[PDB]
Amino acid sequence: NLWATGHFM
Amino acid sequence: ELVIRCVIPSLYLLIITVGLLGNIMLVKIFITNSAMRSVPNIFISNLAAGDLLLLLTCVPVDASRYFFDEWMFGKVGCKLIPVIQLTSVGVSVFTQTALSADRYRAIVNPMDMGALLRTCVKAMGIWVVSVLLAVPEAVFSEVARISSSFTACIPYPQTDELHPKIHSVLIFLVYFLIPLAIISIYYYHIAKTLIKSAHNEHTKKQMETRKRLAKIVLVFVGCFIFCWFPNHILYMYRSFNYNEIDPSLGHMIVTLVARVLSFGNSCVNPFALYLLSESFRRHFNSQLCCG
Amino acid sequence: TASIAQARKLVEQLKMEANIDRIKVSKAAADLMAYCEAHAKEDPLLTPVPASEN
Amino acid sequence: LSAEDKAAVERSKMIEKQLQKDKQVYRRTLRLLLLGADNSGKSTIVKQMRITSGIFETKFQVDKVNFHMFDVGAQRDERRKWIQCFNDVTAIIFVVDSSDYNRLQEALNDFKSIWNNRWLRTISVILFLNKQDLLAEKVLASKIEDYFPEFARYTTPEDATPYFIRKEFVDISTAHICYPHFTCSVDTENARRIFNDCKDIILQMNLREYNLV
Amino acid sequence: ELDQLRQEAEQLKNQIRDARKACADATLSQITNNIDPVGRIQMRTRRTLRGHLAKIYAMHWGTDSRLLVSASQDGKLIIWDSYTTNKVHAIPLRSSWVMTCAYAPSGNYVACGGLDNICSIYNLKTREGNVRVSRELAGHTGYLSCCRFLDDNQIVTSSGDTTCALWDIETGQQTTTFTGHTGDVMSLSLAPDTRLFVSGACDASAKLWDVREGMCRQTFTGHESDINAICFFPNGNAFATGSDDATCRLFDLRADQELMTYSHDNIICGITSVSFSKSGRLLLAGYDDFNCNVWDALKADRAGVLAGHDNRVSCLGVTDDGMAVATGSWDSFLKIWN
Amino acid sequence: VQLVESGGGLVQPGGSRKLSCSASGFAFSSFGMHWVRQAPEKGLEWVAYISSGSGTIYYADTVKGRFTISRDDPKNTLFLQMTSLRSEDTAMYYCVRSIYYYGSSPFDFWGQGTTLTVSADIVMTQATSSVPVTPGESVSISCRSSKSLLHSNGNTYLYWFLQRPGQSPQLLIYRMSNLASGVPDRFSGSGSGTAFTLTISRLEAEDVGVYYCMQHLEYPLTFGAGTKLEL
Repeated sequence: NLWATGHFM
Repeated sequence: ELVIRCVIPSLYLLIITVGLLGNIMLVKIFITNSAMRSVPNIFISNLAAGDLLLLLTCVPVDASRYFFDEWMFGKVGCKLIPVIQLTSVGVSVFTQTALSADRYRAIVNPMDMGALLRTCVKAMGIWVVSVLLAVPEAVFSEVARISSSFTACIPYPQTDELHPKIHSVLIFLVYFLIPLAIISIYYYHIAKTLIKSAHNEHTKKQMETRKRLAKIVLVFVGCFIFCWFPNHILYMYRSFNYNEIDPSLGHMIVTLVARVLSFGNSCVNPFALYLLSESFRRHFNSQLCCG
Repeated sequence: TASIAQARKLVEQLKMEANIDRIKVSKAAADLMAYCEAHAKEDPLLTPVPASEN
Repeated sequence: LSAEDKAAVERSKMIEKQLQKDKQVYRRTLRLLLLGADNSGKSTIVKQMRITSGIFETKFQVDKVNFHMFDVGAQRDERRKWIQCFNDVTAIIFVVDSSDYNRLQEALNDFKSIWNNRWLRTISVILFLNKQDLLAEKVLASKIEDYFPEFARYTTPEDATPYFIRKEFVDISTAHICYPHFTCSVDTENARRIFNDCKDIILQMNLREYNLV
Repeated sequence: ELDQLRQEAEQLKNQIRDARKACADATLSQITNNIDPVGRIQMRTRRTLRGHLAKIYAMHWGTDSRLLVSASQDGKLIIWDSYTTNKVHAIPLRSSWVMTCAYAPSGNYVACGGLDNICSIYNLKTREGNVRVSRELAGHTGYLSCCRFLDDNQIVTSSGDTTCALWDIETGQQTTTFTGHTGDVMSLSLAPDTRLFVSGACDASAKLWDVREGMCRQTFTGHESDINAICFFPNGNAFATGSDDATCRLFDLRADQELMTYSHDNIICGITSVSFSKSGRLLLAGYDDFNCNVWDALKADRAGVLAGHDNRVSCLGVTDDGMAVATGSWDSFLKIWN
Repeated sequence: VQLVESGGGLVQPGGSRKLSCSASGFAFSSFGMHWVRQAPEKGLEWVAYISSGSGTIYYADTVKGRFTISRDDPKNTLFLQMTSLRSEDTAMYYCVRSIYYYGSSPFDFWGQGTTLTVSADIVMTQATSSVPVTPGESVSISCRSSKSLLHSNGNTYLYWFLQRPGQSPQLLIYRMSNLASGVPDRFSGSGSGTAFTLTISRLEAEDVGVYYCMQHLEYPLTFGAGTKLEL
């Protein structure tokens, strides 16, 4: 879902 | 399976609030107490401020990612907040490295002792290097639609494929490999100095806590690994398939176990400073009633 | 002969101290109170002085 | 804000820079306090470490570090008031004449009073048992049982490496740590034993300033 | 000739004690139940001085309330400008550990002394610009605790050999030698009429001496610890002594007995310096609890707390006009409160 | 206390001249040094000023940049290099010492000075320039400045210099009323922030000469026209 993205954190 | 899955957020919130309490106690000591401020203690306050900024920036973003579906911010959010998180992580790692270097220089060379300005300019250079390494995390990041779908703030364009793999090792080298390899040999030299001076009586009590500290500085490396390696391997695994998102249970539990350990640096430092140092222990015990 | 010497010196000092003028406590207390009340007008510590003299 | 005010500010800045230059060399050296009674060998240790006034300062540098040894020259035996001026010093070298057993009880009492002082709780006292050759000659050729009854029940430790006076001193020391050492009147080891102790003592400071101990 | 002198001394002690208890008409502590005090005093540091290296141990003021001399444990006499916050004079002392420093009443000479047992008098109005050694008063066998200038040619000193002395700058030898005490003197304090001065010893013994002959007039033995501080009243009729029992005792010279007793329950530390204000109302004392106290000379209650320093308050002094109060601690920091 | 100057004589315009000053009797490293010129049959004129350690170096408005001044502390020497001399630089130069702190007496001692022949600022307007008076009576020399010298700190900058025929000027009163050292108490200073007065109770045979006034409010140091007392 949305938790599959991010910037190193 | 479901039991531990529901328990993981409880331990996550517990670690978050423990880190927040540690950071607020550290800043209260460094602000409302003139007895714990010195030349080698400014790096401790810098690391506390960095961990506080990390807990104030990354935690709301992770909460919004794990509780909502869309990105609550606009383009300015995707442009600024990831850069702030990256520079906070960088300044935290660099401050930990500087603390390790100072401990190495103090223990291995005790007879090698103006320094306040040096520490201040070193902290300023650390902050400069941290904010300069987060510049490429702004241009290549944008709010794009991932592959019944939605949009999200991603750090890599969906067109190119070599730039994510390059940035993965670029982040893994200067943030994890070099700092860990430096702090490992620093703590190893510290332990060697503490052991050679103790072993190959008026030294039955001091040598005990000396060996205790020599073991704690070695366990520090294992703690740093156990806290940072999961997040780095998760980022490296995401970099290879950033276009092909993995919503399976394995990826979810890997992300959870990586975040709950990456957010552990806000508690490793306060607990270590409380169990090792005595000057901060009494202040922590006295600030239990005031806050 | 040093013990008797210091003993007689202490006795002489004590008998010279015992023959001083010792007024009652009320007179000295009134004098101190009058001095404090008289010098309290020009005391920059007891009375708040503005930035004209700081 | 006039020219004279600017010149005064410049002179104050010059004096501040001079004081900082003095502090630079003041921090790079250590300060020791030499104490002991008249029966001890304080003068022997003074004349050995060469590599009117109630104070005397000795400047000697060994292993690339200077040690300023301050010893009382013409002061009384009382060390209750003027001791407060020797705070935050590196160490207090306390000399004891272990040969004479008749004046050893007062030496132990003085060591206990110095170790349990009001302001010496953060200063390390290094013991120096002077006149080791006389101590060995008075035993191989005065009896300790006539002065210390606890010597008959005490023997040499089996886990040591070839101790009654040292045991009586460490009993009060452990109850900062002490550093008992054995030296003679011609032994040149006193110039090194200090470096063998302060290097650790300052190390403990490095464990307290950096919050590591 | 031992028992008779001892019994005569005991009889004289009993006589003095009954005379003191009979002359005690009414204590000031119960008489001051009607005067309205000032209340709570809040002093703020106007200017700060962070140039010292070692523990500041003594300070004094001159004629004008602008120059502030202070002594450090690294053999340094630093004279600052209290108004412009600048360094005026810097004197490197040959003796590192010092405990006393004074300023001449004309603002031209300074003093220093300590464990060196030699009082060094320096001149500031020399034609050479720099500060040179002017006088070296030597002859004592004890550490110098305090020293104060009476005029431009005489100076009183207190040594660790339980004897106070009065030296002359022109001669340089023992001009006046007072009778020795039981304990070593720790502090001195001169009177505005430069005729009498009271000094407290290491034990419970505070003796008053004159400036003409070496004879003692009054002796105060009412205490329970070691006296480390003393000060004179602006009128020259009272004096407060501070000891290691955290309770100051204000006696007078007109009745030869104890008038005021400043005490508190939450303070068990020692006292280093005591100084009165211009009017004698606010009595400032330095305690070892990292703070400074300001009591009322008539109410003997908590009026002002100075929590600016972080180490043991070592010395403090009020100017001649009471414009500001200087305070130096072991943190090498001079604070000018108002 | 002695200042020996050297480097005087005649020179041609356009060249270079390096005057030297040696100090003997005090620490030269802790004294601010002023080079001041005086033209024949004219008044004083400040040229250059240098502080301790060569931190702040100021020059006059008319000779700004052309001249240089340096000091050497290991040998206690002061060098003054002047190039491209005009028809006005032919004058007598003096070296003055002064320390700046509370209670000090700046411009107390003057050097011997050397003669050199060739081939806004707060000006001091002295209304009196020739006051003949017999010795033994009280005299009053008045002067007026173009700007209020009373600074906000409370100290009035008013320096008086008595120059005798054949002798360098000697300081009389460095402040408005604070008497200097080595000078009798017969001299007193008074007045407001604009008009200043110097009163002498009695004059002697050695109390003759020109009385110059100098202000020290700003960095441009300008002297007066000169007030001499005749017999």
